[PDB]
This record gives sequence, C-alpha cells and structure tokens, in this order.
Amino acid sequence: AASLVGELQAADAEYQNLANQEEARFNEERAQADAARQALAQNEQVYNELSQRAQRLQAEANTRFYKSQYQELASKYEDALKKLEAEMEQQKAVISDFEKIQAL
Repeated sequence: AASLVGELQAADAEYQNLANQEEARFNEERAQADAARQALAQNEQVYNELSQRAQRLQAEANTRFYKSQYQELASKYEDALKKLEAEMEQQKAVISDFEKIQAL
C-alpha cells in the first residue's frame, strides 16, 4: 500500500535507459551527419570535374569529327550529373537536419 518504492525504483530504471537510449540516438544521428558530410565532399568533387568535362564535350561537339557521338556522351554525363545532384541534396538534408538539432 506504501510500497510506491517499486513505482519509484521502476521509474529510475527507465530513466537510466531512456537517457542512455537518448544519447545513442544523438551520437548515431551525429555519426551519420559526419558520414554524410564526407560522402558529399567526395561526390561534390566528382561532380565538379564531371561538370566541366560534360560542358566541354558539348562545346567541342560542334567542331569535332564524331560530333554525333560527342553529344551522346555529353548527354550520358548529363544524366549521371543529375543523379549525382540528387544524392547530393539528399546528403545536404541529412546534414542540415542534424545541424538543425544541435540548434536545440
């Protein structure tokens, strides 16, 4: 009847797990944010070069023997460049989303 000592000692156990659980989640969400910052940095490089590449092929294509081909390539890169931009924004959301938590 007065053994609310169980209720209090139960809440205490929960309170420890919760705190721990709460940290593993912050750390895990940070761990991913730091990973996404990396993958993005890499991707941005590849994309930065592939942008100048594709852009060049498009210009040169006009004054090139295999013009027709030159444009097909330029396009094939264009297609990859888009896929890349996607992955990149996705990584950008992960990052801002986490840096939006540090705010709290």
